[PDB]
Amino acid sequence: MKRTYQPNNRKRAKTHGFRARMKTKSGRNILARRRAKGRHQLTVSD
Amino acid sequence: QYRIIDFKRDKDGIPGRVATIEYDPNRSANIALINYADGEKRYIIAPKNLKVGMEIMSGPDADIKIGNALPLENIPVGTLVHNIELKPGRGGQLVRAAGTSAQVLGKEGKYVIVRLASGEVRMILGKCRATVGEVGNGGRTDKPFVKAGNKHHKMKAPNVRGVAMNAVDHPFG
RNA sequence: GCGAAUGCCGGCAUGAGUAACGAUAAAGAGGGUGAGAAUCCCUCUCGCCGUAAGCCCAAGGGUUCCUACGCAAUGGUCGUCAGCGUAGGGUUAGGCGGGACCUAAGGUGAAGCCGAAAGGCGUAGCCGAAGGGCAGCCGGUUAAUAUUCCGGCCCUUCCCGCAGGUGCGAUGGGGGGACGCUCUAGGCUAGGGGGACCGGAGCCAUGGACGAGCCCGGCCAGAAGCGCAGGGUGGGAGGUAGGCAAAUCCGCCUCCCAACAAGCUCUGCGUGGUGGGGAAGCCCGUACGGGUGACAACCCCCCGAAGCCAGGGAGCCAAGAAAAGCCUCUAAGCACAACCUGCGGGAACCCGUACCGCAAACCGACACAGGUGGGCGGGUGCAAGAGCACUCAGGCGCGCGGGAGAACCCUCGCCAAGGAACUCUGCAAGUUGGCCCCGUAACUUCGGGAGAAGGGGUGCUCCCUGGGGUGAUGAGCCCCGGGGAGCCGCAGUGAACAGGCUCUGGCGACUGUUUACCAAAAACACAGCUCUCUGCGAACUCGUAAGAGGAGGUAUAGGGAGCGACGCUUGCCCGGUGCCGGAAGGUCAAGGGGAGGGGUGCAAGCCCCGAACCGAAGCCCCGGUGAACGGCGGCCGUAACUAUAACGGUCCUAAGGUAGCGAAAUUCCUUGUCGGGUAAGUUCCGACCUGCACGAAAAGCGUAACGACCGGAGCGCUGUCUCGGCGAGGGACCCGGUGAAAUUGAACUGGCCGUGAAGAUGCGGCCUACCCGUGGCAGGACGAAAAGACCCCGUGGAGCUUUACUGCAGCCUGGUGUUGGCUCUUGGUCGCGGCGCGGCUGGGGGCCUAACCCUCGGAUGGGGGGACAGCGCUUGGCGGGCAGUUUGACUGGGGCG
RNA sequence: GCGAGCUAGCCCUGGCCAGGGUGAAGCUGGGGUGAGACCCAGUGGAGGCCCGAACCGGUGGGGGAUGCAAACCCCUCGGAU
RNA sequence: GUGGUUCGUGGAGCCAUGGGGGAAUCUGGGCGGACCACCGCCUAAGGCUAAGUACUCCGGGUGACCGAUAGCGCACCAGU
RNA sequence: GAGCCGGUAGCGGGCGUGGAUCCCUGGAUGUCCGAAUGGGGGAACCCGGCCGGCGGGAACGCCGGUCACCGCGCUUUUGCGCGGGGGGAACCUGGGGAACUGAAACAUCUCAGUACCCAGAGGAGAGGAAAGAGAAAUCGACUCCCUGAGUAGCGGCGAGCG
Repeated sequence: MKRTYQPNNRKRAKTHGFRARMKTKSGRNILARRRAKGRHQLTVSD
Repeated sequence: QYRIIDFKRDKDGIPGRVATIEYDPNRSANIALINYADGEKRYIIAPKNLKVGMEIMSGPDADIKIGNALPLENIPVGTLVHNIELKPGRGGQLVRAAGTSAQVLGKEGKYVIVRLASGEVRMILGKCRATVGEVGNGGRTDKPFVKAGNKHHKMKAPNVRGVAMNAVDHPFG
C-alpha cells in the first residue's frame, strides 16, 4: 500500500535531529521557540 | 571509460612515438597512447593517420610530419590543422574530432590566419600553436540507431524534448 | 433573561434487537481441567497449504519472549485461552555484525572567495555505506539465549624476551587492490535419485505374497602431509639527454635465459581424531514422552548449478569509482639494537543477541483478503521451468457456532431445437486452447506478415533394429527414433495449468512513456529531418556581484526549435509583422555649449529661466527575409443542340492554390448521387466530386511491420438473446451471543376529486376504513448525500492570453568614474564663399600600457586583451519574461442586437 | 518557517529478470571469373526481438459502494536483458 | 538620484546621504525655509554623560475580577 | 524549639533539647548533552597527546586527574596574559522591510515604517550642552506627561494623514 510513514531510523533521525535544527537559523528558531513557549521535548528526542 | 587525459603539448625535444590505436569513447576523439622518451605517456589527440608504430612529436623547431604541432609562428601557409591553440598556450583552441580543422590560410605579423573549421574566419596571434594532421573521427557521423533509441543507450540525454506541452512552462518556452 | 445560528460542548434517543463478524482453505468425535468451556489441554478421524499458509538475513517495532498466578476491560460471542493483568526470570563473543581503517556522490569544512545582516560558495583534511577491507567451524546444552555457554577441532593482531636474519626506516612514489554487458570450456562440494548392497525396529491379516517384499537410515565438520582441479606472471645486464618535483623504485630503448619450465592465493583425499546418528533404551513422565544409555549402519552407481575455483576464455560497445597490503626509498635514526623471521611467556576493548519478522508484534488509526528488499526453495507427474494437481519437512482450519433450505443478489455448473436476430456494441461468456508431423495466401523496407490459413498425431502391451553421456564397457543412466504387430473406453496434451481465426479501413510507424483513486489514446517520447543563436573566459538557465552549470565540451560540437521511420514530394506571395542588414537623410534623452531675458544689486557681484548648433540607441525611410508569424480573389461572356469549360472580358489585391487528396473524423443542404455488400444498410468500402470551411511543414498522398488505440464485415462457437427451465455452493429467513451507523420540529400520516403559492396523508366534500406485526415489492412522503458545479447577481477571487494600463526584472544605449601615454586628423565657433592665425571645442586612427581583466603553461614572471571593459553613478529603449489593477448600466433570462 | 521515509526527478552504490523460441555481423569450408563481387552449406549466437513465471502493469468485463480497503478482491490483459 | 520631515515633485528649505566635481581657519564658515541686500542667531565635518518616561519573567499588595464548559487553555503523577 | 527519615498513609529500622526536622546565606561535590570549543558525530554517544597512582598486576600491568576549539588585545621576542560569544515572556534602538483593507474600482494614497525577519546594547536602552529654536534683540541640554492642535498644513486637495 505504501502510506508515507515507513520510518527510517537512519532517516527521520538524520533528516531531523537536535543538531540540524540547531545548525540552522530557522530550525534553531522555533526550537528555542517550542522550548519555553511550550515545554515538551522535541524531534530527535523522537 | 568515464575519464579524460591529455590535450596540449608544451614539453618538447621530447620523442613522439605513436603509442597505439586506443580509439576512445568520450569526446568524439579517437586517440592512441603517445609514448614519450622518458616513458611518460598520454592518451593524445586523435588527429587521424600517424600509424600505430608511433613515430612523431613536435618542437619549437619544426617537422610538419603530418600530425605533430608547434606554434603558429612555426607553421606553413596553405596548411590544415587542429589542436586549435587559440590564446598563448590555452592548449587546444578548437577542432574536437571536428576533422575539418583550420588552414593557416594566410598569416600576418604576431597574427596568423585561420579558416574557422566550424564555419568562418579570422586570426590568432604570435607563438600560439596548433598541430596539423587531420582529425580521426571517421565521419563519426551517420550510423543507424534502428528499431531502438541509441540516445537512451546514450547515457546521453533522453533529456527528451516537447515544445507543444500542456502549460506554459520553461525559459523561452 | 434565549427553541432557535446544517451553532459550540456534554449527555441521551432513533433506525433496531433488523445490518455486520474482515476472505466459501469446512470440520467432527473421545477423554481432561474448570464455578462455568462450539471457542482451552491431551488424543483419534477428516480438510487447506507446500513456492507456500517454509525456515533464514535484513528493516521496522522495541519486551511483545519464557515461567507461576488471574480475567475486570482490549479479543468485533464465549473463554479457565492471549502476542490482556501482576510477579519473577531470560538474551555473555580476540575471531558474526558496527567502530577502534578507506574514500565517490554528497555534507562539512582552518586558509581563499563574494552578501545590507542572517549568509553563499569551498581547497586540503575529516564525516559518509550489506561499495573496499578484515583473523573460524560443527555438535551439545535451559522456561527463554546462542557463529558468543559447554566441549572437540581451526586461527589473528599487539607486547616483552632471547635466537637467527638483513641498509632498515615514510607514506611522498610506483605498480596495487579494480570492477560493462550479452555469452560459453574445464573441474568440484550444495542439492537431488535409484539401489534391495549393508544395519536394525517390526509387520504379513484380509483373495493372494514371507518374496531383489513393505518401513527407517546408511551423513556433518578438519592440522597439513598429500595425486584429479585451475586460478593469477615472465628472467639478467646496462644506458636512465631522466620521469612519476629529490637519487636506488616503476616508465621508456638495446643484448642474452625469453615453453606444456619454476613461481605464489580455492576445491577432492581426507584424515589426525571428534561429534553426531535414529528406532530403541534397564533406573524414568512408559507419556504436556522423550530427556538421555544398544548399536547404529556410515557403501556403491546415477543426475547436476541461474553467480564454488577465478582477478576465467570468447564476442561486443553505449568502451566498465576513489584511500589498508606488497616493493622503492628522504626526514631520519637503527645502524650489538631498526625491520623480517623462529620459539617461549604476556595482552585482546567499546555497543549490539529474546520473540515477531510475504507479518494480528512492520507501515494502513483496528487481530483490517493493501504494500514491504536478498537465500536452495522436498518430491512424484507435465518437452522444460519457483506455472500447474496431489502431497515431505514444518505450518494452519481464518475466532462467532447451530438450524432451515423460500424469493432475492452473489460465485459456479447444464440444455434441447434455433442459434445474434439480444443490443449502442458478440460487453460478457462460450469457441479455441499444450508438444510432433504434414501443409501456408494476398503483400514485402524480402527481415516478415505464419503459431497464420488448413489437417493429422498423441494412451497403455509385446516384438526386432540404430544412437549420444556410461573411466574399456559387461545389473547402472540417458536424447532418440525406427518400423511391425496388438489391446481397451464416448473419448488416449484423458484431470490441471493452456490464441478464436479471417476479410477490410482510418490514425500514429514501430518497444515505449504519461494524467497515483475514472480516461495508457490519433496525447508526449521519439530514432530521423529543417531553419538556427554560439568561437569560447561560449550562447542560453539558476545567481544580490562570487559562482556553478555548461564542459575539462570545443562547430561531425553545445544550446533554440516546428515535424516526428522510410518512400514520394514539398509550389505561390515579404504590401503588414517578427527579424537580419543598412545607417546617408528626418527625429529625438541626458549633456556640452553661447545669443538673450530676469530677481535683488549704490556697485563689484550674486542666484535662475536659457536657446542657435553639435549630440545615443531607438523609431521613421531602403533592401534581403517563409521546415519565421501569417495570407494564397470576385463577378459577366463563349464551342458547349444542356454544363464551368479551349478561349475571352474585367474591378480590386501582396500574390489570388499549384502537384497529391475529397462528402475524409476538414462537406450541416444529407439517410448527397451512383456502385458493391444485404431480406432490407442514415455505419462501412469503392467511385463522382457544386470541397457549407483539405492542401504540404502544428507537413501533403501513401506506406511492410507494428497497436489491450478506433470503426467496418465473414466463417467458428455459446442462455447474449427467442421467457428460459433445473442445480450447486453464499447471505438473506428461524436460534443463541454481540450489537452501529447519516436523516430527522412533532406526529396516532388511506384513496378520491377539488383546492392553496398554482403536482398535498394534516384544508372541503366524499368513499372505503378494526388492533399490531415479520418475509418481500418499489411508487409517494417533492425521500437521504451536498447551503447546484448548468444559470444569473457581489463596481467577489484565483490561473493563462495579445497592439489592454502601468511598472520591474534583464538586454541595447549616450555622458561620467578608479579608464594612463604617444602620434596621425577633419568639423564647429567667435575674434583678428576667404585663406593665414588665433582660444575655444567637437569627430575620429593607430602599438603601445604602467589600472583594469583575463592568461597560463610547470613560481609571484612571462603571455594575451587593454582603457575593453567588467564594474558605479545618471540617459534613453526595447520589455507579458514576469507583478499588480481594470474590462459599466440597462437586459420583460446572460451574451449578440 | 515547516517537508522527496508522498511522489517526479537527478547523482552514488549493490541486488535482480525460472524456462523456452527465433536464428542477422562474423569466422570455417565448398562454389563458374583475374582477384572478386556474390552464391550456398556449416558454425554461430546479436535483438529496447518473439512464446511465456516471479516481477513491473493496472485497458476490457465481474464484485464491492455506512466495502476487507478513502482503490481493494475476481475473471481478463500488456511488458517480459 | 532617493530619505526623513506636516511637504505626495511642488515657489519647496533645513538635516541625512547614492554618484561627480572637491572651499575657507574669526572681517572664516552654515543658518532664519527659491533667491538678494541689510539685520539677527550659531560656531559644525570626533567622543562620554546617571536622573525625569517604557516593559513585566519575577515577589508583594489590592479587586462594584472570576468559580469549575467562567478564569491563563491548563486549581495539581497537562503544553501531558 | 522540641519533633523527624520529603507527596506514601504500608512493611522493616532508626536521629534527636553535652541547641535533631526545617527556615537563611556562603560552601565543597556538580555523572552525560547543550554556545561545546580536544577530535568526530544521526545531542545526551564514540575516538586521541602529558602527568598521574604506579594500580589485581595472588607467580601479573589501569582508571583517575588532565589537557589542549576559535575569532579579541597586544611585552612584539618562541607571542605569554585579558574580553567575547549562548540565552531570555515583554520592552529598546539600528539593519532590512509587505499585501490585505479603506479610497464603497484601482495604478497615486492608506493600513506603516505596522506585522515579520536580522543584528545588537541594556536593565533600561533612545537620546543628550546646539552649524538649535524662532523673532518680543525672546529663548537656551536631551527626554517624558499635559497643552499647543485635530489647529499652521500635506493631497487623483478625495479617502485620510496631520
